[PDB]
Amino acid sequence: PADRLKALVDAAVQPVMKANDIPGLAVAISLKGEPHYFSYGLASKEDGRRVTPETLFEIGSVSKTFTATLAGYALTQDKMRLDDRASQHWPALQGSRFDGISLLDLATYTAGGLPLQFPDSVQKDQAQIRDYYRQWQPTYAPGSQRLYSNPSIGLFGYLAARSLGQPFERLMEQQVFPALGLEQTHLDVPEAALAQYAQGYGKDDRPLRVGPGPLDAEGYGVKTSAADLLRFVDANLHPERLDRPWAQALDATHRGYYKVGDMTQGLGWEAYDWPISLKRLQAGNSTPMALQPHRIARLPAPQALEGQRLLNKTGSTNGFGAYVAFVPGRDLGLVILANRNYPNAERVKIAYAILSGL
Ligand SMILES: *[B@@]1([O])OC2=C(C([O])=O)[C]=[C][C]=C2[C][C]1[N]C(=O)[C]1[C][C][C][C][C]1
Repeated sequence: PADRLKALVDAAVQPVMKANDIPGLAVAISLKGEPHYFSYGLASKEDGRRVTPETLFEIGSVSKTFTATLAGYALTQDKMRLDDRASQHWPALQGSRFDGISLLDLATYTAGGLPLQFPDSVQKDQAQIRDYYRQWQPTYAPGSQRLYSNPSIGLFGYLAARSLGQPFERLMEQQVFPALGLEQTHLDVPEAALAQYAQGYGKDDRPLRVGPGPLDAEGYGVKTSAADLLRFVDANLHPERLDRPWAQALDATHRGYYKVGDMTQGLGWEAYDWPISLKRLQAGNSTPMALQPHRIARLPAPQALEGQRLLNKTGSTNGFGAYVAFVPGRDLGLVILANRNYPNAERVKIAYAILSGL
């Protein structure tokens, strides 16, 4: 059995790796509560380090699901509410347009046209981050247009930490990751763990690791391994396995709020009906969904993302490419971590091939 699944994953991953020149890749699969890991290639082409289920990858915007779990905790402890105006949790923003923007709009990228990235002139400094939001003028009315945005959900995470009374980075290290049982998950990789930190590769195989930037922790900062990230996936498949406060914090992120095409937007997670064709799942994770605006169709009420559904999230840095997906009704979870930023369509292709069947 374990040899037949290894042959499936190997048939799913190996062609895509060679086709995209991916130096190293790690797959972690959860089925019926049983873990399975599959390692391919090299974490470092220079020093010949091989990929293992403990290899640390940059998961990029998959971090947004962790940020959402943090926000989920604040909501369950009644320190904030999704319809709260943004400037309520940051007095410096009072008098700016964020007096009429809800946290939900920020969490779900519908504030009114916040861009993908902070301007290059905005540095990792609170005052510059403050000034940026203070002078920002909307392109659209709130809650009408989705524009994938790090400033948007980054502010969402930053305000969640404020409502809790501590910085975002500290709350993650000392509460979230320990509460989720994650010891191989970091925002700032300890010096003792750097040996497990895979090298990233891009155009011309120039080495690429992520550097500092405004609200980087909230938007795309997590580094973890396939095994540790699968622990997180399992925690999403079985929130009851955690203490009550953190079970409710994960269930909070399993709530859909509006649709765009086949994709239902939750907190961090993006959901699809299952089964669904590969082309449609690829279309939902394609570049236009990240760089271009889209009108939304709001659901009459929060829709639980449970049952025959596929929750997922992509993640890309300059040198890494991750994809996470799980299916509640099937009790199946999947993690694909790679040290090259290769097309999301290819990430979904690997995941879809594996999911095909059982
Ligand atoms: B994030 O990784 O999500 C993302 C994706 C995706 O979902 O796969 C695709 C294109 C852009 C983004 C934005 C996020 N990534 C970053 O902001 C990244 C930019 C380069 C430097 C490190 C952070």
